[PDB]
Amino acid sequence: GPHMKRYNVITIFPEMINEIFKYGVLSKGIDIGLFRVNPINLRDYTEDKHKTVDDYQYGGGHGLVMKPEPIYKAIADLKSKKDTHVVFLDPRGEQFTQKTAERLYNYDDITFVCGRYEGIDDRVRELMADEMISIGDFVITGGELAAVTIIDAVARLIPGVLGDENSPNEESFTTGLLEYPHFTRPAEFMGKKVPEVLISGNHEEIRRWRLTESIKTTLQNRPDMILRKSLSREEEQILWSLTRGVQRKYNIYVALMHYPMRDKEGKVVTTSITNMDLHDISRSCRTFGVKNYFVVNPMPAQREIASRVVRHWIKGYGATYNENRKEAFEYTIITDSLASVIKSIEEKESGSPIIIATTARYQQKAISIEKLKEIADRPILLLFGTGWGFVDDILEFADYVLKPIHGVGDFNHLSVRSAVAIYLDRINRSFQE
Amino acid sequence: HMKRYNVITIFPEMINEIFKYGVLSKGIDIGLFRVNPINLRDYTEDKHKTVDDYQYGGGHGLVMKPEPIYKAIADLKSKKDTHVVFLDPRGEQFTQKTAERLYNYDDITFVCGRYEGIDDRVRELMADEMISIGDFVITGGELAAVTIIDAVARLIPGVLGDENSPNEESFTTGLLEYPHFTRPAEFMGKKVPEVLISGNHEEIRRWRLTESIKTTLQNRPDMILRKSLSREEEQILWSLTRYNIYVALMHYPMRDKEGKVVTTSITNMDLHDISRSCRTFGVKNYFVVNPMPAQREIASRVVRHWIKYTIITDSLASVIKSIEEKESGSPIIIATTARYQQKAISIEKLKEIADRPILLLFGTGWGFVDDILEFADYVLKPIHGVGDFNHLSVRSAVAIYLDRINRSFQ
Ligand SMILES: C[S@@+](CC[C@H](N)C(=O)[O-])C[C@H]1O[C@@H](n2cnc3c(N)ncnc32)[C@H](O)[C@@H]1O
Ligand SMILES: C[S@@+](CC[C@H](N)C(=O)[O-])C[C@H]1O[C@@H](n2cnc3c(N)ncnc32)[C@H](O)[C@@H]1O
Ligand SMILES: C[S@@+](CC[C@H](N)C(=O)[O-])C[C@H]1O[C@@H](n2cnc3c(N)ncnc32)[C@H](O)[C@@H]1O
Ligand SMILES: C[S@@+](CC[C@H](N)C(=O)[O-])C[C@H]1O[C@@H](n2cnc3c(N)ncnc32)[C@H](O)[C@@H]1O
Ligand SMILES: [Cl-]
Ligand SMILES: [Cl-]
Ligand SMILES: [Cl-]
Ligand SMILES: [Cl-]
Ligand SMILES: [Mg+2]
Ligand SMILES: [Mg+2]
Repeated sequence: GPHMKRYNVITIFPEMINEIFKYGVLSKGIDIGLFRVNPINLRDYTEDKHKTVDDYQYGGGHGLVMKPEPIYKAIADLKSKKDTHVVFLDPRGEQFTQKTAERLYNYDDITFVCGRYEGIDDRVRELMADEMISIGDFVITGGELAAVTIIDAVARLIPGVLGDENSPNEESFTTGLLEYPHFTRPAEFMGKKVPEVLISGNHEEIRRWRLTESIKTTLQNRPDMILRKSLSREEEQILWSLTRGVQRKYNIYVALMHYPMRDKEGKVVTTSITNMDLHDISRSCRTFGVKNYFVVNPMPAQREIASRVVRHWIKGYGATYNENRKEAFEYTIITDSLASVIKSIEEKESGSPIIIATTARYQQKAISIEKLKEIADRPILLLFGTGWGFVDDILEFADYVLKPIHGVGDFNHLSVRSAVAIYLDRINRSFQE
Repeated sequence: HMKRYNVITIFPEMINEIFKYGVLSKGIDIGLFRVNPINLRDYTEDKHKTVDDYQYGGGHGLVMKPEPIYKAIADLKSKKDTHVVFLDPRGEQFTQKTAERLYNYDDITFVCGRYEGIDDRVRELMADEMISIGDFVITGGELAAVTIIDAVARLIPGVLGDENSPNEESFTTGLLEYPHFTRPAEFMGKKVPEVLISGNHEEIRRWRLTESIKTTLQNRPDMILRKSLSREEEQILWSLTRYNIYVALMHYPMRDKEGKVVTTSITNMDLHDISRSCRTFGVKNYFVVNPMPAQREIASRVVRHWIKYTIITDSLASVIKSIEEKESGSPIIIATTARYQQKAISIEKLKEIADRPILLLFGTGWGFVDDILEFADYVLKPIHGVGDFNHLSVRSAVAIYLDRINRSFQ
């Protein structure tokens, strides 16, 4: 809103707060009137010779807890002068992050309540707190350092508090990423040279180098942040180049077969390749780290059609038209037979896959996906069918058959594309667990 | 052996002033530990005591120079073994586990940056590790250093007394702590829990453990999942923790590749494929939502032809009124997207808050514009697999989320 930002800090150590804000860029912001820090001496709101703000807690022992009355009066006094937003600093509160700093920025007046000893009588917290905030997943002796750290993080977002020396718009966490490294003179320090692109490169080379190192530092140190970052197309392509070739504990392959399938009467048939099975299943397989998606069809003309599609997205204009479809088709292989799939996997893994077929129908001795990680020290090949599904010969050749996907009731006639997506999600969630 | 914490900073007196207050200052006075601020400007050559300079690669951002920090750390190491921590957002997120690990050192040196940060060559040459105080940015490392020192020094035996014991605390236990109260017994009509006034020790212990588990479950459920619970703790949790679905496929307002708002055309297979997934998983109705009359006519012709439950309609508002008529109550509106949104929720969180019919919204094109995501009551966490690629078709996302919802009730 329209008022200068003001941060009131209720504390038994008000001069600790004053002293902290004499230093650094924030003290300059205070000096020229961009915000204000207002320490409130909690002992002022007492009426005994000891200026008592704490007492022995209920429940036994001699642990000390801050009393409700002084804190209540201190907050009531502020509210009597101005509207304020009341934050109790407490390990039980929201873990403070950059998103918290950006949210708290919108208030014009915030009051931070600092406890000491065991904590604060929870009645005045329930009565007066607008929220609780924790500075982190650890414990400190008092809220004072939590308060000034939050004030620092919030006040440095006030326009004009910072300037050229360090901008708040491109920074770790603010961007959803960890920042790239920084360097200054000299060009070489104890044999360690500043990256040459930063010395003699053009603007675009520098930007690309910085973006790459940021994504790399984030992937390596805080992969959890990658999952929460909405990556641009450029950032995604950098990420893929960094994860390419990383081996996981599990090597899963998917094959979509078109022979031998059943017709409506159970006779053996060869099916045509459905264009969307190429698109949809290649993207599911890539999402779940499948090592290769095999498209198996014994008819030369079907393979030629499918290979042309893949080439359009890998080497033709599709590669520019939709980069993530290219990325997914990079792992798709058009081939003629299950024997070819097995020999290809044997070449890639130096071991024969365990072959697992799929069906909507009941099969004796069918397994659940939990069995898969039991045996995932070897390559796993999941077989999916087309038409009316696999003939019985394939279900018997396979090493295992997965239990069918069911929901509620009898109807479970999913597209093969939906069945692939479900089984891969189940496998991924099982292995994480 | 007394613990020593050296802080390399351009503001040495800030460090000295901070440690005059509170229980930590008494611990310093009797020799339980010691904080030694190091003036980084003492390790400069010029008249201006220069510790920073403009960075390579453009602009006017200031970066801490490598040489002063190098000389400051080398000077310390020439006199005693020390463990060197660079304070940096890119480091290990500081937690109670971190504090307990750092406690084992007898001498730690904290390096505080200012402005854009520290020349990374001296970090590579001299850091033993990097530590971040949290997932946020502050103007300098000084407050991060003193906050870490506070957290570590208070685990030194004798620093704390009976005022507050460090053995049973939030995070140290893997849980959040129970509430605390002191005199008076009643404050503005609020009575202290009577068990704490007139209960026996076992009753007080049970109440505290239950409120702690209750608080942890409600505020930090992630902490519950990480904790190896006692048999008693797991029984308490159990006692604390002891649905019609609709699906709409929307074609406005969606992003195109450039992020502009568009209406998409119907994709024929979205009609058959998503129908079969909804029918498999007991969805009450599948709504196909498109504001263009010609697209609605196409969808109706595809459905009549495809067969030789699914409702073609014009707007989200029409879907909502339709469900309100069927269920005699408004649904909770849940949007889906591959992009993580703040406060997005899991399928497991959805099951716990679903006391009304649920409408799941699925997009087309390049997905929902942000305005839809903000209007929805909740947005689901994105589907992820290996974590570097999650561009699924809408048909596959429907299948996955419905299977997850089905399995959460099994
Ligand atoms: C030793 S703490 C008491 C913590 C409490 N016994 C617990 O375990 O949850 C004393 C005061 O320091 C502050 N404090 C300690 N850790 C904090 C954190 N992580 N976030 C915010 N404030 C904290 C609080 O204001 C608290 O009242
Ligand atoms: C259109 S379905 C044919 C359904 C046939 N009744 C069958 O054997 O599953 C084509 C392929 O999708 C997969 N599929 C479809 N529904 C499935 C389900 N409910 N459980 C497991 N796989 C399924 C199977 O791979 C099947 O070969
Ligand atoms: C404004 S920060 C520079 C941050 C850097 N530009 C970035 O975005 O990652 C200046 C100094 O404050 C300290 N600092 C800022 N945030 C920190 C954090 N989360 N953890 C530890 N130190 C931090 C660091 O010592 C840093 O060198
Ligand atoms: C083809 S996607 C649109 C583009 C998509 N937002 C992307 O970046 O990949 C069509 C719809 O499928 C759903 N969807 C696709 N991938 C998803 C994912 N990974 N997580 C959640 N929903 C997803 C969303 O409802 C989305 O609106
Ligand atoms: Cl004071
Ligand atoms: Cl074959
Ligand atoms: Cl100073
Ligand atoms: Cl989920
Ligand atoms: Mg920056
Ligand atoms: Mg405690």
